[PDB]
Amino acid sequence: PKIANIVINDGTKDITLQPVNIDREGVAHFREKDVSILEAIRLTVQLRQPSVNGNVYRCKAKLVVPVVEVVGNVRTTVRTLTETTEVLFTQDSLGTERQRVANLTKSLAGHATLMSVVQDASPIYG
Amino acid sequence: PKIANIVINDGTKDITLQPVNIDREGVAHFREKDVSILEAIRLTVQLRQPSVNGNVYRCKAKLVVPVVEVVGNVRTTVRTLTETTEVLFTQDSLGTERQRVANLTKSLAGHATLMSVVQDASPIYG
Amino acid sequence: PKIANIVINDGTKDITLQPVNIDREGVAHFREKDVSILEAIRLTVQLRQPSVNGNVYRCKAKLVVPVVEVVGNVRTTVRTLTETTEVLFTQDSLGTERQRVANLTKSLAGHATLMSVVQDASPIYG
Amino acid sequence: PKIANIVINDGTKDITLQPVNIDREGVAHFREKDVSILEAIRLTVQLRQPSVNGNVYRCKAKLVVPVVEVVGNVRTTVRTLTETTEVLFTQDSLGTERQRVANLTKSLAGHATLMSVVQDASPIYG
Amino acid sequence: PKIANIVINDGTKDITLQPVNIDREGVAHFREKDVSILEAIRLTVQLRQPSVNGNVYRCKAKLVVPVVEVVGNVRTTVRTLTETTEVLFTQDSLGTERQRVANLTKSLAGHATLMSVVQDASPIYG
Amino acid sequence: PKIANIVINDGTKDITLQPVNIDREGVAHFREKDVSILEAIRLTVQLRQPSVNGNVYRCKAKLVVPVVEVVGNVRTTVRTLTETTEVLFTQDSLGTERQRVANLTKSLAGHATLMSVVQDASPIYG
Repeated sequence: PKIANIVINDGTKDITLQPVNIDREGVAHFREKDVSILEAIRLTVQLRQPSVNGNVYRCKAKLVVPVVEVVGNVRTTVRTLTETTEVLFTQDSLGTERQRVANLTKSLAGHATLMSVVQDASPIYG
Repeated sequence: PKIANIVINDGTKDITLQPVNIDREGVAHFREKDVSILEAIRLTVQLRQPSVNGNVYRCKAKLVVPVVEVVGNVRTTVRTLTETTEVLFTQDSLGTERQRVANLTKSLAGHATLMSVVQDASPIYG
Repeated sequence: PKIANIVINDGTKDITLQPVNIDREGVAHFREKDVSILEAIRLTVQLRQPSVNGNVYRCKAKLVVPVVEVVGNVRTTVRTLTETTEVLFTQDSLGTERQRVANLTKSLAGHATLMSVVQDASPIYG
Repeated sequence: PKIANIVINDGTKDITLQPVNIDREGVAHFREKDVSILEAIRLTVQLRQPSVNGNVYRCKAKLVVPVVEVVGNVRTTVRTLTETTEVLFTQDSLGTERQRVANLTKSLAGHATLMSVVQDASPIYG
Repeated sequence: PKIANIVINDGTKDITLQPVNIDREGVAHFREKDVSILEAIRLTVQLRQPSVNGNVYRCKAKLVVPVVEVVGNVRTTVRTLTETTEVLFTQDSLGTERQRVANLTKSLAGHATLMSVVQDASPIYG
Repeated sequence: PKIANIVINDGTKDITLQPVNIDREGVAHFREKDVSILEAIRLTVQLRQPSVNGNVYRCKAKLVVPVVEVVGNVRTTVRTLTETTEVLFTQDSLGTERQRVANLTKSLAGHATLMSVVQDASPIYG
């Protein structure tokens, strides 16, 4: 779609990601609004078209959340938390099919057990 | 959490994923209920604990949606659509921090522009 | 002009081409709405601006119509028809001149004898 | 018994250990609630059933208490204290016998002189 | 920010620069309203992100004012006057800092002696 | 114009740049008044006259703002922000044309959207 602001919620507030750059490879880069450059969340979104000898589409979205702290009166990033979503579908795929995959991805990432896997750092077990 | 059914929505109906298997590596496998084995959606969820010489946690969730069609009176899978979510955080991370990441992942995967990137097979552009 | 749906007509039905990509070369890719990616009619429109040394604009528009028929159980494109319009004008050109040329292009592509050349596949002779 | 929060007391405050993992070896890992992963008290509880040749059950429970103090701006575990209970019983053992042993273990761990051995770090002599 | 008309004054009148597009590199192009292509004032604005290696932002803004001679139907660019402004700031810079820089740039560009350098085509001396 | 103090404003306070050097290349170096040499804002302004073969004047003005913070007991420049204006005009250019360009440069550097590009560090998109 037309590149624009992306407003996502972090559980407590709404965060606005402003368009920043577009690669030669087609990756759309974003960055958090009203926040220091070093500590701003950033998001990259690309979609590899299939090869001439391939038929596979790759939609990759990487989100990065830094944590900056003041070390020796110098703001530095102690740790970053990353999340990568790759959706992959074939050139002969039907619109209904990839719409199903989109909605499954949504429900999956919103499902309480999956969220708890990351919140509590506990694999699923038995 | 305790392994259980995972109920996710595909935009039109609710789909129930029943527990199936648990690897030696700790991966929880699931499969769609009331549907043929070959055409059933399946979901794997694991959380790599950090190494003894590392401090990095990897929570990986792969969802697979097959499309089966009858080819020569033999049901075969023409194409599969895949989605992989990897959340990655450090051993010294705070609970509030990884909760923020969980909710950001949710809002991201529900955001209309991101969903449209896959529904319409159109990168973000400018 | 702004990027939006291009609705054209094939003499019987109106085909809606949705904006799908903006190339790194500046090419606006459109794809037929409500049709599988393989069998959709696609349209590319770019305006190559002149070099630092030159003063020549090239406006290129390629329409591609595929013919998809089912081979066994596999939908396959048997053949394709292609149309390419290319308009060249200089930087010292007047708007009124460019407009005159655009109208001539329209009148030409609507003219009975040229349409007959393509329909009947017989050139102008005798 | 069912897997659930284990609430124990340190003489002053009740620490709630939440169920976090069930190992591939059968180990139930618990982690202290509302505390950073690094500084949380953790408890592991497993019941190793006997081999095909043998008839000996081992019930192992390891409690680990870390001591985390801030070094500069970095929270670090200075030292740890560990407690390991291991109960062995045979397959021909009676429930009443096993229960007698469990009660003896409780009475023993509550006994003033053993608690004094660990608190005062002085063994039994003279 | 959001692409829109840019109105700037030339000391005698207000000149409206309408947006044209934004190319693959990220440069936003503007063209003077209601004037021929050949003789229209042009403005380009980009904010080049730092590489993965570097941490340097480059904000580039180029203004181009042509002087055209028209004799009959012969239209030729006799000369051009151009001005290009580059602002460089680091990834860890403060919004306060680059706001001071923006205001200093505005003050310099308005300063009587800096303007006299260009108006009178003489350097600073005496 | 004559060489003298250049007084510019940073939106809050007026910084006085005193004439400090005239380069062998013709560059007028200015330095911030009442500030240590290391932490002073400095400004260079030169008018490169055309070659014997050419007819192109270059007017270059570089402002450098350092950010000095105390590291231990040693004052050190953490980072710097730089702005470079470069105006090009030909020898056949009219004074009125050069003046028009200077005023456009002023209006441009004062314009809200460009100031916002540098302040908010977000380019023009959508």
